[PDB]
Amino acid sequence: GAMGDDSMRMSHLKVGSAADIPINISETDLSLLTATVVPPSGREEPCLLKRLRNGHVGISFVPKETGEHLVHVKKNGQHVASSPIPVVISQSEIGDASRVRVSGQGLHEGHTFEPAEFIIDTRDAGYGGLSLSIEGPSKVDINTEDLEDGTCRVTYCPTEPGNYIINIKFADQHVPGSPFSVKVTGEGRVK
Repeated sequence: GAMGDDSMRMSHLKVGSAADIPINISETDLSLLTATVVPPSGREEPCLLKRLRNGHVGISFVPKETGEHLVHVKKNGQHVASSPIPVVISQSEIGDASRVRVSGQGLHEGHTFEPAEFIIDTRDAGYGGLSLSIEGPSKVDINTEDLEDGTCRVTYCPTEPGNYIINIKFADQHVPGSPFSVKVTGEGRVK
């Protein structure tokens, strides 16, 4: 319209995304352990350590090129007997959004005064990064939670009722099924 308009309000969040690589299978403690990757570029970067759902220990990280990367795992600053560990990266592991999956009720239905939840699964997509934007009649508080199964839970609490749109983007590409429209019901506020 020629008179102008505000359109719709928005809120946003970003999360780092990686596959889980199990290493040095034993009763190792997580507090005195550290881990890094050396890429084929020759520029060392740190890894995220994890105790995975089956009880085994592993790493996760984002590669910056294709080809052989070396993981180096350390106890008290000294390298472990398994190191270095080679991992070979293909171009399909760098940021293929077509491989990303999602689930949960917050992609379809919601409420005002109770938060709506949904899960993102990048384990089957390799490595990259998830950027997320919720749009609608008002601003929303977005929160996140990493799960022991290797997936990410996302939550939000919308102030006004109506229809909200959720955008799911991985490595600068919008993922399958997105944009998600979400019907939010509510009242004028109650105890």
